[PDB]
Amino acid sequence: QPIRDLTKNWEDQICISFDEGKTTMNFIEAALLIQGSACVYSKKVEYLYSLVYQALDFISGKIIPLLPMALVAPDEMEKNNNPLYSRQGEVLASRKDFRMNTCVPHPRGAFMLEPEGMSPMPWQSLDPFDSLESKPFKKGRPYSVPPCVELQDFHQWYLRIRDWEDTVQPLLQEQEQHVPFDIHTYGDQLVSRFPQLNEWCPFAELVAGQPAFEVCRSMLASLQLANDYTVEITQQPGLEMAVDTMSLRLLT
Amino acid sequence: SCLFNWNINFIKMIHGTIKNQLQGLQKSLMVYIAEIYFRAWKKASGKILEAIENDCIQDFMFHGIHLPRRSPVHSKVREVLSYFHHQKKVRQGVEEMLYRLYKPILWRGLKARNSEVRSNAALLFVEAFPIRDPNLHAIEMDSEIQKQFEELYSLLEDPYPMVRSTGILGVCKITSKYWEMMPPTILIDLLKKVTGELAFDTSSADVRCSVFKCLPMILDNKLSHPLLE
Amino acid sequence: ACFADGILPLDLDASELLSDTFEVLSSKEIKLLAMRNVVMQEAQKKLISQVQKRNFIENIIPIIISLKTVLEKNKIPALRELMHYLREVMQDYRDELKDFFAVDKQLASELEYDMKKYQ
Repeated sequence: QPIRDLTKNWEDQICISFDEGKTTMNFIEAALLIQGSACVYSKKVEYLYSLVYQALDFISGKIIPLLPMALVAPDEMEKNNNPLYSRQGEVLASRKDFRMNTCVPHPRGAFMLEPEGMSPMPWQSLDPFDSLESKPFKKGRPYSVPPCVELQDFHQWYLRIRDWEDTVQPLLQEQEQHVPFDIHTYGDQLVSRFPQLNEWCPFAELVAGQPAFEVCRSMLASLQLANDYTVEITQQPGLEMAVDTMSLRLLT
Repeated sequence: SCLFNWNINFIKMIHGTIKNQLQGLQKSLMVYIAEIYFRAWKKASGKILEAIENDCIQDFMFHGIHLPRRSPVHSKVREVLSYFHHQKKVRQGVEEMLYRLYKPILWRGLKARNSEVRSNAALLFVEAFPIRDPNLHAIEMDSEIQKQFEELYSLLEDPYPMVRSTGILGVCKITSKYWEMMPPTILIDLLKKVTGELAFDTSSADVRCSVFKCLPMILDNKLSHPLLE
Repeated sequence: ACFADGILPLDLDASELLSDTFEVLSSKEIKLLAMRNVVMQEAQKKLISQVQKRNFIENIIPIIISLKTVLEKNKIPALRELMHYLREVMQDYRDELKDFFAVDKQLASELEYDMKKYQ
């Protein structure tokens, strides 16, 4: 609670109600649910000061000029005393409802509401940001080429990264012309390399004459066929003499 | 230099004294004073040097931006500033302190509406290029060079002819100095912009003569001879 | 917001609109007299003042950046009124506004430099 210090850098038994009075909360509960409220941190700290101030208040609790006379409406009984009627004779208004009754004459013949008042009769620097004439770019020819042909006068004149690329990149092309290997077609090809189905024959003989990557793809196909429980690999018993002596026997 | 190092407070009266006495001395004396202040920066260190950085040079260049060209002292100010721009290559780290000096004051000088103060800003800018910040990463390197690219693009797209001419001579110096550094797409775009349009500017003849003042010192570029041809 | 939209035609007329609205905004009387039980009321008044002025700053700064960008693009002469008003915004707060203007970019350095010029 850094704000608790920051309240103390200036200088529990209470119920605080959030929102509009719907919720009821105790101070230790209220201050700590608001410390994780749905606002930006600047807005959250703002709400937190407003809580501290509202709680602290409850703890502490326990020239004119003269007025123009025409701005005043006249008395009602006076307006009853002088009513104005119509051509039909019905009373339409009062005489005090209109201001020419309150007009005051002048010796010139003028009329005013208020007779009280005035009666009519070398190291200085350039100022920045001054736009001047900017002549814009215009495109055209200032030039003339006359082909007059296809006349002179005398008197007028008289007066190992590279090694790494070289070693590895041909192997990359060699992988690009590797034979395309599909597991089912290679498995059928290795089965067809045998004289007959479920016949023992040396698999090293069947891959003899193939290149090294094709031999490795063939043994990978043999390993896949063995691991799928379909084809049985028959090797010599032991560790090191089992090499190149496997044989595929297509059971299922 | 050690009188400058002796008292930090006396430096402002020194600044007033050299403000009072720029008019008397000659051009060689101005570049001599510029050598004095270069070595004065070099010997200085610490908070006195920081106060000198916040005191002397920025006020001189602020004046040289804002002094009229009618004043003969204005010539002295930008010639000693050009000496400083020449000496920034000699010592490493000078580019960074002038970058941190010119981070406030170069940028609004670029968009100075007054043609004369923007012309002085372009005059300092074209020798200011390239500007380097050591700690920044490669993203920020590419961003700041592209910022300088669009800045020189806008400065060559100026409506005033003399600001255009100064920009032409500046990018001629840029393409002479470090054509190997810029990407070729940017180089081809800028050369096509300054050749297809700029040669036929009928508003002013001497801007085309400024292009002519530019053309011998680009011809040292050996690789771009078919491209210019 | 209507200014920073750019849908308005920005011209010398709009230069006068922007500029005299800047000295509307830079008026002394636009701030409350409260910051210019009763001591507690003064305390909560100035805490309300900090939170409203920081809300005002976080609202204004994006649209200020947009309007100043299009304003310097048009070379509108109200930019001196821009750097007038924004610096009294800067003498509101000295260091935390430098942090919020370090969140913002390419405006603060010229502001400390003019503030140093004002001292």
